[PDB]
Amino acid sequence: YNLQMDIPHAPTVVLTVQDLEQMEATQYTTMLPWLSAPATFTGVKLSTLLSQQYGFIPNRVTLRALNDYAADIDLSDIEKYQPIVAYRQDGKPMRVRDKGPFWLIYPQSSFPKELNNERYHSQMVWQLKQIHIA
Ligand code: NA
Repeated sequence: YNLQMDIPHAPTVVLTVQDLEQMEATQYTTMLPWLSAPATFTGVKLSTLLSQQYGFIPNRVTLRALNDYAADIDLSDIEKYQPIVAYRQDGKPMRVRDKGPFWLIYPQSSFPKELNNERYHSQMVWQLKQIHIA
């Protein structure tokens, strides 16, 4: 249950949950449609993860889940809202058969009108296992 990142002119990198824990941590507290109460997520900013593995922030990346659901994320949204690849919810790891080990989280509660809609909910890929340039 790792995170495969496809790199254009370099080998595909396989990141573990430990690899993300060793990167700069960001925490967001937010409500989301799948939660019973707001939760605090700990993760690495997608911008940080992409720059450290691609050496730049691409125009658009595709995130793919365990079940092959795929969603695209745009540079503008990465810059404006700074979503995180979460690896911890309320300080605990997320079970891999539920939404773990990785879940793309936007800080919905910090930008309610912009983010609380299906346009952004559909980008919050849980059981995240692959990233590639779109
Ligand atoms: Na969508």
